[PDB]
Amino acid sequence: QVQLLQSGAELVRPGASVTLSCKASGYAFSDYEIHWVKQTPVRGLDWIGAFDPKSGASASNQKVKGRAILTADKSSSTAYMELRSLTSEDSAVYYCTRLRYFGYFDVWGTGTTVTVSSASTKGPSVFPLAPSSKSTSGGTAALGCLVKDYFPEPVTVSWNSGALTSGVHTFPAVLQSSGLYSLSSVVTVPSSSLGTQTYICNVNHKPSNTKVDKKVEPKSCDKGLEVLFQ
Amino acid sequence: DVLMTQTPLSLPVSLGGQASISCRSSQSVVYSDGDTYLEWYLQKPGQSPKLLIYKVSRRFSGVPDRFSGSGSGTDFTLKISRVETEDLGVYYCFQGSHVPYTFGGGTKLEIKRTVAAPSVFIFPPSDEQLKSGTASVVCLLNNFYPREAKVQWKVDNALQSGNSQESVTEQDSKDSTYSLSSTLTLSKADYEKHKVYACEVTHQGLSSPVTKSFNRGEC
Amino acid sequence: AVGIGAVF
Repeated sequence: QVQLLQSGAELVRPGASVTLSCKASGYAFSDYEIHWVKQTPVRGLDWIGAFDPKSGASASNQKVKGRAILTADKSSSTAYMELRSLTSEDSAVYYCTRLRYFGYFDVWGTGTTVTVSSASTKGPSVFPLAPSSKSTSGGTAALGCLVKDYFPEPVTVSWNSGALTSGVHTFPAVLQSSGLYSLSSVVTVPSSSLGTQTYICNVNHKPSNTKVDKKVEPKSCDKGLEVLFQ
Repeated sequence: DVLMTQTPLSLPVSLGGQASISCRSSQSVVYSDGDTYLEWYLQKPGQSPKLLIYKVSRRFSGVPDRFSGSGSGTDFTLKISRVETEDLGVYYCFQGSHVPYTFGGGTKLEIKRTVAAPSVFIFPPSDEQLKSGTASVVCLLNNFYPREAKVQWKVDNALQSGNSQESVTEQDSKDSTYSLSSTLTLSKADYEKHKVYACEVTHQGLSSPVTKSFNRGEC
Repeated sequence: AVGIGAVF
């Protein structure tokens, strides 16, 4: 049960600093170095630096030298990386990972999404994407939740408190012209389950402390009034 | 400082086939202890990186035989045999011999599978959102392959432009398909000004384009 | 990797 816990997200102003933490458990803290890896879509994975709790040594890459301070508190089994004078080039997901001498990166944290921006935090509005005949084809119905106008990333969406995973698609967020993000999460289910199974999307935007559980209810369509072009 | 150059940037491979990823170090990465600390990591969509290969050719516990690493000195190669849908992701080499340690630039594996036509679904704006003053109309293309697809909006049968945003998932880890959402965003005034909303979809898997449509007030 | 502390 070795694990490395990181906060999910940090919104920080340009020119300010951020403190990343990596809280280890399930093993003897001193037996493993903690290394820090920056991930972005295009520049990939970027080894930032490392701290060894046994010897007390630290190191960091050339680009981040002078801006990064790596430390560790052995008593509370927590490693730290402080990064100062942030710009938007520093926005990224930062992972911590552990390394025994002559070993390898076998366990990783789940990553801290750092957004460098002067805009404020904003929780999302959640709207149902109600299943109906317009979102049914054959025996399959689709339903979902629209997660609109939040900042910054990320948001998590689960279905039925995690009991429903098959057929779920949570789309990449899109930056709207407003500067706010929006996303949809959808799921396909048997159309016969619409009358008998309750579907709830659990949206969590931790940077704003916004937690929403939205029951998505089926809607009937009145096809008689429909005008078509064919 | 020790530069790791990975090729190719993207790698199409048919399912059940074999993929070959190469990585070249700018200097030698043999460590004074004799070993070469060259590792291959995989990052699947939505997950942390995970270890595949350490010590050019040794397999981390739980990693199938289909993954084999090799190389020497300057030139290293990861081979994936009998590729499965779950192998989708970005593969990275990594040298841990000379501080500062460095990752390669990554290779994005692209799995080729049979043609699969999208299922198309359309969602009118919710009453709740309409209270708010905006209307989002969502058109969903579910589980299709290949990725190229054209989605057009028509409002009272007039083609739309400039008011829709679309987003596409990564290749699915179970069936190697994509899914796509296209969101038409209108002021509530504009939405109540028209009657018919239609999403028209062209995709190689469809004999002819598919249109899903509804009327304001219908559902 | 070797580890930044392995030589100490």
